[PDB]
Amino acid sequence: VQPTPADHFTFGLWTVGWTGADPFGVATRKNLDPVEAVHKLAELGAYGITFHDNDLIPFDATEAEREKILGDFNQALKDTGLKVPMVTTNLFSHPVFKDGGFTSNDRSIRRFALAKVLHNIDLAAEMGAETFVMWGGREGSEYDGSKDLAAALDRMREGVDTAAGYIKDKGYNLRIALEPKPNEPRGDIFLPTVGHGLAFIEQLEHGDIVGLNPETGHEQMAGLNFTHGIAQALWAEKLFHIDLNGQRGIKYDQDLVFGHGDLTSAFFTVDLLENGFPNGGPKYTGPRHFDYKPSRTDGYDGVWDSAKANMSMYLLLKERALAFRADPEVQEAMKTSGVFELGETTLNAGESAADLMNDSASFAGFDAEAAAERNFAFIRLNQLAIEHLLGSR
Amino acid sequence: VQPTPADHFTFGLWTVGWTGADPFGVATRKNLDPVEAVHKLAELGAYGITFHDNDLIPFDATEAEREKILGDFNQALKDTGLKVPMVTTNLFSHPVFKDGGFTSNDRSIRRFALAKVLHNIDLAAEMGAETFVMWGGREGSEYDGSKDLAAALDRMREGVDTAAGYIKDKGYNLRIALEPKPNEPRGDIFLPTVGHGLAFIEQLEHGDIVGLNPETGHEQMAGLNFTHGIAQALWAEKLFHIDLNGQRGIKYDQDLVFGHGDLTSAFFTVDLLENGFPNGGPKYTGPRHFDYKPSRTDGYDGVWDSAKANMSMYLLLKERALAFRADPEVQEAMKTSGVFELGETTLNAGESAADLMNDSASFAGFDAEAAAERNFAFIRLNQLAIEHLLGSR
Amino acid sequence: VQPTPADHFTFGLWTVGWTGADPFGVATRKNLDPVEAVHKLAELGAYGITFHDNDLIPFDATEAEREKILGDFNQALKDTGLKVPMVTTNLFSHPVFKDGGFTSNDRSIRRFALAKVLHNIDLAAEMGAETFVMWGGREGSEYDGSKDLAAALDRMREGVDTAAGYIKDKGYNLRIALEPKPNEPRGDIFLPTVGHGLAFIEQLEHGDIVGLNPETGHEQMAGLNFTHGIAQALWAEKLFHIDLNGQRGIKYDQDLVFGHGDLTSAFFTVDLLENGFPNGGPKYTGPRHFDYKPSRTDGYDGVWDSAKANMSMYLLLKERALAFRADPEVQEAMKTSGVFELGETTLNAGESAADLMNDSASFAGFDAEAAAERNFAFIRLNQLAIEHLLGSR
Amino acid sequence: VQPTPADHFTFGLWTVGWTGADPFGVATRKNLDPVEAVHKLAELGAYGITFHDNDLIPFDATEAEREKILGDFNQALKDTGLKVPMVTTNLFSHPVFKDGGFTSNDRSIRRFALAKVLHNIDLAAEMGAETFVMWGGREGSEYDGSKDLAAALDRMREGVDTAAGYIKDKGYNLRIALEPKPNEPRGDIFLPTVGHGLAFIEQLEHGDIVGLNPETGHEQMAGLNFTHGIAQALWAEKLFHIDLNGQRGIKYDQDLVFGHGDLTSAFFTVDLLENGFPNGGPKYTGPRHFDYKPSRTDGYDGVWDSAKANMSMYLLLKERALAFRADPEVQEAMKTSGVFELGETTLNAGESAADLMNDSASFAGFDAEAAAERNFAFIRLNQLAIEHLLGSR
Ligand SMILES: O=C(O)[C@H](O)[C@@H](O)[C@H](O)[C@H](O)CO
Ligand SMILES: O=C(O)[C@H](O)[C@@H](O)[C@H](O)[C@H](O)CO
Ligand SMILES: O=C(O)[C@H](O)[C@@H](O)[C@H](O)[C@H](O)CO
Ligand SMILES: O=C(O)[C@H](O)[C@@H](O)[C@H](O)[C@H](O)CO
Ligand SMILES: [Mn+2]
Ligand SMILES: [Mn+2]
Ligand SMILES: [Mn+2]
Ligand SMILES: [Mn+2]
Ligand SMILES: [Mn+2]
Ligand SMILES: [Mn+2]
Ligand SMILES: [Mn+2]
Ligand SMILES: [Mn+2]
Repeated sequence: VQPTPADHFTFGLWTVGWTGADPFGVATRKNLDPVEAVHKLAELGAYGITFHDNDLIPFDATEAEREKILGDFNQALKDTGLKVPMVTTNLFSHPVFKDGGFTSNDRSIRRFALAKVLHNIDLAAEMGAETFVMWGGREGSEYDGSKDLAAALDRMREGVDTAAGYIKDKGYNLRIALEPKPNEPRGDIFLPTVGHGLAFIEQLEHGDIVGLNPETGHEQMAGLNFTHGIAQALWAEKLFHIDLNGQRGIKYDQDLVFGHGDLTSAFFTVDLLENGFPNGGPKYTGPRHFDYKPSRTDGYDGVWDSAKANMSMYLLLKERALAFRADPEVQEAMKTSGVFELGETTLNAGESAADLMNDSASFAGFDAEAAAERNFAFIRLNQLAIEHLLGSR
Repeated sequence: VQPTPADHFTFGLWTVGWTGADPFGVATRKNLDPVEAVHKLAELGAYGITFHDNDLIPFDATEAEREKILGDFNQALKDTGLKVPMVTTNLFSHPVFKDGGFTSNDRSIRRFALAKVLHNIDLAAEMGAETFVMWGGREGSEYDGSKDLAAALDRMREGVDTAAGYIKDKGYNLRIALEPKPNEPRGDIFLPTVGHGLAFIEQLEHGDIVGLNPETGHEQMAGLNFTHGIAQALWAEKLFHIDLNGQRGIKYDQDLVFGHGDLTSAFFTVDLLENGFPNGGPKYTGPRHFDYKPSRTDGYDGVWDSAKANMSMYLLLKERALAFRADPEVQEAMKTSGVFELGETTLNAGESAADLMNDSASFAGFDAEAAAERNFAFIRLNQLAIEHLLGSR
Repeated sequence: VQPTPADHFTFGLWTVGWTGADPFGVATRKNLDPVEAVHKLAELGAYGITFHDNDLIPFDATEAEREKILGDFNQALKDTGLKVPMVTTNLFSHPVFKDGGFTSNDRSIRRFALAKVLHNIDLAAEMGAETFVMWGGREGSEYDGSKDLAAALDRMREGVDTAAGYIKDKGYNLRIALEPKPNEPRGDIFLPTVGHGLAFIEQLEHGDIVGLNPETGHEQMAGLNFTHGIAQALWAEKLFHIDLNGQRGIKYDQDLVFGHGDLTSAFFTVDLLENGFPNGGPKYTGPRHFDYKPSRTDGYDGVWDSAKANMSMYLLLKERALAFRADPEVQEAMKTSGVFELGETTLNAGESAADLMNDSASFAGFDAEAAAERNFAFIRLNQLAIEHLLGSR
Repeated sequence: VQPTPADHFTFGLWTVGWTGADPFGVATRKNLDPVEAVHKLAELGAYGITFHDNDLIPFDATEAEREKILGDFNQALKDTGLKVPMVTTNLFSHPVFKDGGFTSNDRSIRRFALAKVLHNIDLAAEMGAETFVMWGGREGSEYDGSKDLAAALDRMREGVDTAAGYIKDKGYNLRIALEPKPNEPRGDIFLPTVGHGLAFIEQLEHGDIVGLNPETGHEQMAGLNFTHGIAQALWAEKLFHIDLNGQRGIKYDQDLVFGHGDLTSAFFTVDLLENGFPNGGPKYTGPRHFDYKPSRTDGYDGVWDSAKANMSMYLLLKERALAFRADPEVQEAMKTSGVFELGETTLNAGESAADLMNDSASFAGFDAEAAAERNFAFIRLNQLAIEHLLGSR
């Protein structure tokens, strides 16, 4: 292992700072000081730290307290060299956000959420963040008639497009990244998966600077294939940031360390981030952000153990995935299975729809029964990936 | 109840024609003749019938057999007055489609699937169908390294855009509707949910004539809110057709009658189709297609019972949903909950992002603690919908 | 439908007292005085109230304080007539319980947990409770090597049999009801479904006074049929108590009002509680207790509304379920479908295994193809159930 | 890793013989001769073979035919040395079984089903099988009013105890293993998880020779922890047989190769089969049987590859799991985390309930806040497990 700043491992302040309060209990750990957080993270090899406004500045802080807090925060960063690649806003914890921020049924709450976002964009720019994340955790319902579903999407669009136009207007060097989640805390959250968030961006006025922030556990809560979903985000040129962690099944958001959930899927997620596609195409080159929470049963030694473990897991997987694609038995297994063949266009250069209809050999004279005998050998190809993952090859 | 042709209830030939073979067993019923199917459906009050190419014409039929089959098929339609509003292609049952049609790793299978589609578009136009459905049931994988994920999306786009351009080229009065499904028969299917299919259409060249065909059970297999998902399809002006049925949970595709799954959700799905949105907006005005399968434990009297039951359920729900929105106690409950308030824009006419930042009353001077006391009364609003559904109000 | 004490509607103090704090936010409501809870519940028609030791008496309460609180609560009960049918222990909120109470890895903690339970049994006995519920919420793990799994079950048995032995020794009229939950707060909880609960009971020294307390949402969190699960509990004569609420899918514990989740499943649970089994069998006669949470979006008028909605939902489903079984049309459908034939023993009186194998009629000359023609008509029977539920009959 | 008969790897004839037909398509492979299956499995290192009556002898086979087939199969076994450790009955493919075998609503069908089982017990006894498996796949319903649920369990008990009584009367060395499945082919299956299976067993007249046959994918279809479920079965001494395969989430039964689904859960099941419980306890000693299906995409080279992959996966996980527990670092972590402390009884020898309540140290003066400071370090122990699994240690 041994991580270093060129690995681009970023951690949020609320991950290691998570004190243990869940739905059935109180915090099991003492609050973590943010200057301490910076120092410890930089000592482990992180490249940067991210935060929610209220993670650093209390909802209630006076103007004087904000500047005291920020001064110490900026010095620590200076002292350590940590960057601040992403900033986000808390629009879910205070009781006023109980029906949402942007899609709140109450118009005056909608304005208060939008103004909270606009000011946070100014702090984002001041920190040097390149990405502004939006997780609409209270946007949704428990009951289907609680909302006008079309109106709720117009209210999401107005917030996002107002914030985008403000970036554009001030010339900040920022992009917005929406973060999908199917449920929790709302029974149903608007833009529940990667797909829904991607579709939504194409209806915006300022869509050009809006992309996604997929999170491993979140798509797994709908039982979806995380690698498939980020592949589609990537393919669309919309993969602006990523949140890595672990989930074991369809249940509450667990936020385990990356690799302590669905292991095989974590492997293939690292193969796509690191290696990209077999035939060539787009590559994700942003930071590798860890959005997890250290288990409440463990003390502060577990908090720092857990932060090291995110980084170890990703470097271990990376290693096995570089060996796997490099392996000449794998390259030949891939060629047998048609992996490279999928990269050839279906139509010949210049062929038209009529052309192919009239080509006797692709339809009228085609031997469907003989084409069906092909052994794709997908099981053998899967067996080679796992043996590479078990460090057996 | 009593359905009639202006209700626009359509049924596929494979629904009532489904003989009972599942994964653990053989058919429990005798094949159903398609001319018989037409006659029985028209006697029950259906408006039209849909089919998959191989539902009517065997994979193997000679040219002479196709014309014999079609002649009897067109006469029956003539004799009864049934329309053929949608046509689809089978790209999943024959062994050649074991890795897909359009995204098959084998290039020669990809061409054979595209040519099967092109010819089926010609038959679609000849029948008077307005919608051409695409369900990519074998497009996917069991193993994550079986495919180049970016290449698979380029191969889906080439098929869909070739077929779209062919419609455009021939001037057919047809639209393509993609049908999402998360898994089954593939471990992971490409375009698994409504969101993924919507996003995918915005990357097409001929996107303008491509929309969706959501199916109740399919989004429920990812645990998603069906009403939320069709609302987003509707909002985007992409809801071209719909498949109605029932699913009880995350498991194999059940295809129960509409209303024999998640009942409350079926109610709200009928409220959106029939009533549209509380504040006004788009409306779905196409056919109400039933994609279900009569339970294998029941005989042919159950097949026709089951077909009547789809229609009864939808008319019963429609009735309760018209009474519910008409109810002045509901209208007032809605007004209390902020349902109409969500329709007001957040920003005042002419207000800019800077304006709102500088409005002291929406941020600096806002009383967050007092705005948080609002009783949204969503529980009471839900209680009134259910009492309307139980026929208690 | 107006509930009367006769109905046996019970509520926990923690249900209407839930303040609204979840994993992503703070409480939206002020604390509820217990005296008020009791008077309010008495005015809505409740039969009784239930609590957890610490819902009433704080963890750190001095003796003078405990005494005061108890005097206020017993006063309230005397004034209103409410019964206290069940009492339970909080073995999950204090940080000491982060790895469980009975199955904590630390033995000193296991001893405290058990001491905490014994004292609470004393109190339960003084309040006149007939049921003692155990919900082991922190018993389990996030990771598979965290526990010696055979030892976790011995530890569980030790605590549960010590509690049972103490009851018996003291002569208290109390029975223990175990409550399953598959996950949350722990990634995996021991004794996760009704089945595991019932199995464990059979390995107990004192299993005769140990039974189950199934909760609607908890079985639905694993996707199981709640009506099937309570029928196995009844069939084993082990249905001691029941917790009713609603759950809309596989996700975090929603604790919605009973009937506000899966509606048809609620219909059929009410039928089973009220009508018993179609061929006869045991019947459940305890409290109809609701363990739900008033959505956090709602203010105090919402709290009493939701409390009320639980009892109306139940009464409304009861009216329909009684009508359903009293309908002649329904009885005829049940007979046709073989619902009373299931009650006839397969063998003849004094017919042995050998006698049957040798009966030629049942095996060797049985006409399987003819027997397979039966039209069970399950679809039509389900249609009739739903038409009774929608009150269209 | 090369399997030897010593390993006890068993395979069903139906596993490598699966032809590829699913609900959406026809078979992609030709039928497998049983003689060949036996010789092929013998050359890969299998210990034994298993079958369903009709996998071998067709439903309609004449006596001369049955005799031939049996002569060919016994020849093969004599030639290769394969054992036949388990035999089962097909009570699900023929249309007669559309509502179940033992719990069919039709009594004539219940009698046939039971006759079919008795005859198969005879055969199982002649083949030298030690285990008789029952998988009640059609036992259940799609709709909640289809069954009298108490009567369904009496019917189940009647069949299972008749089969058990017959074994005992005939003096056969056979034990019955019940196999749970939550859904598919039926919407809801009776005895859906290990827990329900174990519970039912305790109501049986002859439960002493009746145990369980859990299948990896089946418990994962309800989202349960397979390793936790088999540990309860072991703890009750009721783990008679096991079926290994892989499942990637809550969906249709995938029947993937063991290790090709949830990898860490497979690691920890292998640890439990091989290392037993950390503090000691019962150990499983039967066959390691694989009930999977070679993906239908793959031709016959894929079939033998997949058969082989099952035994390599298992051997590879075994090597890692043995190394994991033998590591000193791991043993130290286990001790710290309190894995051996769980094995110490909570009470002291001859310490009663009263003695404990009165012990001041355990209750009244227990320092809960100090006890809560323990760092269980479960994260670090899980990290060590995964590093042994990836072979980076
Ligand atoms: O605990 C929290 O603060 C949230 O879970 C976040 O981690 C969100 O998932 C989102 O990434 C940023 O708001
Ligand atoms: O059984 C089938 O023929 C399929 O399940 C269809 O019903 C698809 O869902 C799709 O709508 C049309 O191909
Ligand atoms: O909210 C709570 O305090 C708990 O969730 C309980 O309600 C459990 O569900 C159990 O029924 C009683 O401990
Ligand atoms: O494919 C099959 O024939 C069945 O699914 C079986 O394999 C069951 O899973 C059970 O283990 C044996 O009846
Ligand atoms: Mn998360
Ligand atoms: Mn996140
Ligand atoms: Mn379907
Ligand atoms: Mn469909
Ligand atoms: Mn609950
Ligand atoms: Mn409960
Ligand atoms: Mn299986
Ligand atoms: Mn099996």
